[PDB]
Amino acid sequence: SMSVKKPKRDDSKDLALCSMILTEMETHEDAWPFLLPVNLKLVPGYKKVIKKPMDFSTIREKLSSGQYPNLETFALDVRLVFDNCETFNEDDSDIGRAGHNMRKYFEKKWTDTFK
Repeated sequence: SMSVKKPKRDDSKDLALCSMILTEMETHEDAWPFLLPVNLKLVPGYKKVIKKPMDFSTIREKLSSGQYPNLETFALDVRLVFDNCETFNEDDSDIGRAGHNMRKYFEKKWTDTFK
C-alpha cells in the first residue's frame, strides 16, 4: 500500500528473455499455422467468430515496439494464439494438434525461464 512495498523482483532481462522464447516458438516446425495473421478475406467464419485475432508476427512487432507493459501481457497474447486455435479448429486436425503442441512447448519454456 502507500509507502509499503514488496521486495523488487528483477525484471530487467524480461524483454530479452520473452524475445528468446518467441524465437524458439517462431522456429518450431509446428509454428506454421501461427506465423502470420489469419487472412480474414479468405477464411470464412474467422472474422465474426474470433473476436481478438493474434499471431506470432503481431506479437513480435508488439514486443519490438514497446507495446507489452510487462511479461504477463506478453503471455496473455501468446495464450490467445492457442485459445483462438482451439476455438476454431478441431483437436483431431493438423492445425488443432499443432496448437496443442505449441501451447505445451510455450508453457514449459515459460515455467523454466521465469518460475
